Amino acid sequence: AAGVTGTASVVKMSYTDNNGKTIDGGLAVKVGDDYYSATQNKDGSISINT
Amino acid sequence: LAEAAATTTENPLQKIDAALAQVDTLRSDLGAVQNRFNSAITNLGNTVNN
Amino acid sequence: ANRFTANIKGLTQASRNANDGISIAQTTEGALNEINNNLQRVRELAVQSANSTNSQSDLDSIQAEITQRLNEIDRVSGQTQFNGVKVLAQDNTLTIQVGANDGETIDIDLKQINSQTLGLDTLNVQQKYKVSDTAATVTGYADTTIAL
Amino acid sequence: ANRFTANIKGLTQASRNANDGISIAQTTEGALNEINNNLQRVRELAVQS
Repeated sequence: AAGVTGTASVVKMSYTDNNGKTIDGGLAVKVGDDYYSATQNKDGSISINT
Repeated sequence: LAEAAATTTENPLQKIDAALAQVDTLRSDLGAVQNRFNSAITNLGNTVNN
Repeated sequence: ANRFTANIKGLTQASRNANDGISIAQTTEGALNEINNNLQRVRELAVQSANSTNSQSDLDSIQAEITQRLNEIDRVSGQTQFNGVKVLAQDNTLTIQVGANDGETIDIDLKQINSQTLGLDTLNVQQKYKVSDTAATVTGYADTTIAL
Repeated sequence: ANRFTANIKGLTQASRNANDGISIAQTTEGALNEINNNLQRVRELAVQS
């Protein structure tokens, strides 16, 4: 509906800093090279943040 | 409620430091908002006098 | 004598008008003072950020305070008003009538001041973080209104 | 003048509201401080383990 032309998947995010240390992020919906952030319902079903 | 630990917890120190990072991030936010309030109050005083 | 009285009334009211002018000048100056203090603090932070020992979390904190200061600047810019006239929201000219005749007037110029007209909206000290992702395969179920 | 009076009263009340905000911020930060101390102790013990 938002007109994003691609396939979608659900992923869990991890970040790194220039020193090589790591931290964890939330859930995001991946569309090829582009990411969107997501939340999970009480049932494991997924929604994208808006 | 705290679920019962079934096994020994690996990489504990990473997790503890992640928690420390959470805490300090929140403290930073609160300090910043305090400073904003100080500025707002100063402005209100001057405005009222004028 | 009647002419004299007319001029006397006019000049008295003109004195009142000028008083009004001083008041609005004072109000606007007062606002600008706090904006100035905010900018001082932001420069302090900018100086602090350039030190190469800062870890990226520290840059995040510094950017947090910078952003809040800028938001406060915009708040003062948008909200400040005097007798309904929003002094600092827009560029505009005011004219005060200080004599008894046409054009015996004084002008006050005013400017829109905020993060945008100061060219500081893009102020950011954050270094790029590195981004990776992993496949969170959620097996699960939920019901939909469509009937059986 | 009446309009000015309204503005003055409102701004005074707003000042007091801002004070309330500062107070709640301080309270939260203090609790966070105690929590930080506890976490430090836990990290120390984890190292010792």
